[PDB]
Amino acid sequence: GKAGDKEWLPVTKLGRLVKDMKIKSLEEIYLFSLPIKESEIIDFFLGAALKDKVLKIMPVQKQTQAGQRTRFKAFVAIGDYNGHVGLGMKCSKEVATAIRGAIILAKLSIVPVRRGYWGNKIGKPHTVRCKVTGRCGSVLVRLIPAPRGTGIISAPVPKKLLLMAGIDDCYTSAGGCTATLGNFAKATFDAISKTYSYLTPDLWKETVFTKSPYQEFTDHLVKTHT
Amino acid sequence: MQSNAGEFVDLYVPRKCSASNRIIGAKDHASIPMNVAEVDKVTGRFNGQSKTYAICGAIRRMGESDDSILRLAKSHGIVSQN
Amino acid sequence: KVHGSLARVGKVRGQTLKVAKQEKKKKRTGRAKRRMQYNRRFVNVVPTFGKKKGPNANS
Amino acid sequence: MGKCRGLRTARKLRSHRRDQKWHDKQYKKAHLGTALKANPFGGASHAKGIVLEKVGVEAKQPNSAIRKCVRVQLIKNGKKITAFVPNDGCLNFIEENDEVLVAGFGRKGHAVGDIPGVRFKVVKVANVSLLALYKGKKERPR
Amino acid sequence: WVCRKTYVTPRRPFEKSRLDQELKLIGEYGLRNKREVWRVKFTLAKIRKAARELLTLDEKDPRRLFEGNALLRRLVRIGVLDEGKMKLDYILGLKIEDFLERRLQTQVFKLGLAKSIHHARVLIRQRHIRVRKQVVNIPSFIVRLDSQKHIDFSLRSPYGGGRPGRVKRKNAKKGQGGAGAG
RNA sequence: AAAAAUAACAAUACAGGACUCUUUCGAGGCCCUGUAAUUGGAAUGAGUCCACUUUAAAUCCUUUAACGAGGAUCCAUUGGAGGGCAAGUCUGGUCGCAGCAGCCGCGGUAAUUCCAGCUCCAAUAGCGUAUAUUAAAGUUGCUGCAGUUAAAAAGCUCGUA
RNA sequence: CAGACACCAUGGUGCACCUGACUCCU
Repeated sequence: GKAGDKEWLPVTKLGRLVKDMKIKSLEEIYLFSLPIKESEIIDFFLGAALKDKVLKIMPVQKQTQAGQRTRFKAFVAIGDYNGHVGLGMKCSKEVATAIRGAIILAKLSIVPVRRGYWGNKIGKPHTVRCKVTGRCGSVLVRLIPAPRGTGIISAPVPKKLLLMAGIDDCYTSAGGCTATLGNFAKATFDAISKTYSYLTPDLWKETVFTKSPYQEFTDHLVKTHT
Repeated sequence: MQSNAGEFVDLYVPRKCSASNRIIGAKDHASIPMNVAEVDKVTGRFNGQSKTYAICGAIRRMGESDDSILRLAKSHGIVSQN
Repeated sequence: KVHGSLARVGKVRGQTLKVAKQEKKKKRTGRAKRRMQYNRRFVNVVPTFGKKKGPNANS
Repeated sequence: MGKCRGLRTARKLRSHRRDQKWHDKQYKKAHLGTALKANPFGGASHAKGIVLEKVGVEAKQPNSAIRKCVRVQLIKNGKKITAFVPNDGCLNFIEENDEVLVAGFGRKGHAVGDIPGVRFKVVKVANVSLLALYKGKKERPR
Repeated sequence: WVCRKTYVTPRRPFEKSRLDQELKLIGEYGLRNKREVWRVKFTLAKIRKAARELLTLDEKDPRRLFEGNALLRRLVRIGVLDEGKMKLDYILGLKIEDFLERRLQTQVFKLGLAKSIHHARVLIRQRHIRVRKQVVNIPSFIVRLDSQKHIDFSLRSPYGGGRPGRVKRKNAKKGQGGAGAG
């Protein structure tokens, strides 16, 4: 018999507006393009379906004056299957410390990915709207959208990553080094945050340049500091 | 980014800029609005609503944002001596 | 190098021996074997119990 | 990269691609016929041959054990080759002049394991299926 | 003269998540082996791509229409697809198990003398049923709409009506020699 | 190459998952599925077999009177468990031996690499090997390679094709 | 920043090892 607890603490203007039901979703901050230093803000908003994936706990080491010194380089990714994925890397002396560290680093680093259609125009997005790509040490991970029923045709490392996006229909073609798998996923993480980065003609309709809910709530933000 | 006529696919609409015609994305740092107060019209005692202007880090890291809001606050008003 | 003299053939096989294990119930074949493999692994009791195993793991 | 590109350069890249393709190790020796020439397979899938001698090979380091190969001259090929003997306790099934069905082992042109120069194995010792001999499914009639 | 394979082989040999996923469809529908999984897996990859190519064709093409409206009808005459949707976008959304339900086996398990899908494959294989005026012995039969309206006892199944072979007689011999003491 | 068998099916019981009762326990409670003793009707050709059939004659096929399953059956295999690579941090032996191991590799005694047992996995009337070739391979790069330092700008320049 | 500077060879071997859960029931 053993149980865990949670206590909220705001360290910023956001986490007060998080806890006071003024900011209700990451989608606001995703529109607001603001930093987040509290992974519990994410846990305040979703707290569910955010699949933790311990990719590789690889033992890396440095030689010292007395023999060597090693550490566990754990690769823990987060994501719900909805258009939001994350990743954490924790280099700890233990495994589970490097796991549970990179769990929370995955939690804090969850990002939105922009899903779309292949040649479709309706049907609640199933792939990307655009061929996206990314490199991490010469390993180019290019993604190509597919129509429905095709599947995620990938190496097994981006196949889980495209799964966590909800991009269920994608083609791959990768060149580079064949063994460095952490550089595979880090190059793959470049392509999926690139989905918002491509300017669609649907994205030519520009916005009203929202007005910094620091300032919009700065009187409500008066708790001990505005 | 929307789908079929009334149906919206994207999770949100990311912000933009007027200085590089370029979007402000998801968690982009030094990617900020610029709220400049409407000060009123010799009667004085500034009128509320600040004029907003979204600035990305790209025009910031290229050091463009000084003339950019000068192309946004002088050009659109209101500012004395202009 | 150049050497070509054999020393021991079946040295470990002459000291490691075998038996057989008879079917109390048969090795079912083809159809009802592969049918049995799904239903035995899940619905006997329906799986509610346990973690951290393979089907042969002393692990 | 680095190339000419125009509207008459189909004549160029027809010459340019193949002549660079000749630099490939896999493209050259396979199209020199040397794999047929230096090795008895390449022109065969299985090839039957007479056992020249049984060679009890102490392995060059690493993997300290004794390999215990066999040396074969093929019939279609006539090449005096040495094939590795798998199957613990079944070098005993081999004699000399013990006609065997030989095959390439796993490398199709170079040495395997801890042992240099041996790239072949025997499928059928005495042409009576050493696999079935090691399984006990056959006995050696010779 | 001409033959072909009706099953398929993936390029990954051991993908255990898939290998136990294929164990599901056998246990969920009563299949022989993974070949019965791979048989419909052989078909459905071609079905989606045929749906894909006709979708990428220009409209009002007879090779898109007259072939496709056949392919619309051929998928609806068997009742796997319904033609209330009837476009290439939804044909990209079909699956294996839509065909497996339209097999003869599950419809025997859905309708008739099958207690199990072990049992449902047996009633076809041991020919207790007639789907028409037809002793039908193939469990992978995949049926049509009218086909689900004439599945009966066979007249070679002596139980439920039929000429005796040697088995209800043996089951009579279970009471006339199994109980008749000779 | 095609179809796809070597038996289901309940009953029984347990082992429970909802469930209902119960403060829960526990009981009731099926879906059951393994396993039990079994089977119980219920089957089926795999057969055998009159017969009709078949075709040049046949032949097989299908048609079949009739027979042909409660069990260890009418009784599937071929490959793998050191990783890659699924499934033995099994059990025994062996002790860098014997062997294994495409590759990365075990074995030098408390062998997860042997050799076996057992268990498991894998496909399956096939499965495995050999060799061959196609992809994977953007390691021939037309799409679409790389050429400072990993392979790769000629010693430099004119200069024709 | 700005005083004086010689030869000196060799040498060798195993273990850095791939996941999560908290019904101690107090």
